[PDB]
Amino acid sequence: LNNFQLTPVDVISALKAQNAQVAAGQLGGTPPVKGQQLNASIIAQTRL
Amino acid sequence: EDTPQFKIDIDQEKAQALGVSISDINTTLGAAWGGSYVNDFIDRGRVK
Amino acid sequence: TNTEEFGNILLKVNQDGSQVRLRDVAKIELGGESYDVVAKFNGQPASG
Repeated sequence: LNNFQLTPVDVISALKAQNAQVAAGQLGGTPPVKGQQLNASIIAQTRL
Repeated sequence: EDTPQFKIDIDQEKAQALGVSISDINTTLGAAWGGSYVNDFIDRGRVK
Repeated sequence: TNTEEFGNILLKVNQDGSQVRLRDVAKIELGGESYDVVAKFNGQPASG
């Protein structure tokens, strides 16, 4: 950690940023456009 | 019954022109004139 | 309180002095928290 000028704070920040479950809404979610035919969830970042 | 009150309203245009954050203004006003509870301390074995 | 007050929120000030407000980059209106459930009574609009 000292060799690369890092600390446990950097490790915690990286773990929290890169290991997370993110909610991202949907495709064609309500209120939808007139004549919308597609509805699907969006899958964003997921836990390692 | 209703009583007089001092109405101080911030100006968004002027605050932004001078580069003053509304959060800073509100925190300054509140902490100065109403008081803020920041944290605790331990005196004689009691959290105060 | 109103939608007119919300549409007057100042986001940033352009270099040429023109101001950008919420109504300039959005469309503010009173609407349901969720547009998911939609009830009808004998074919009429309803809620319950």
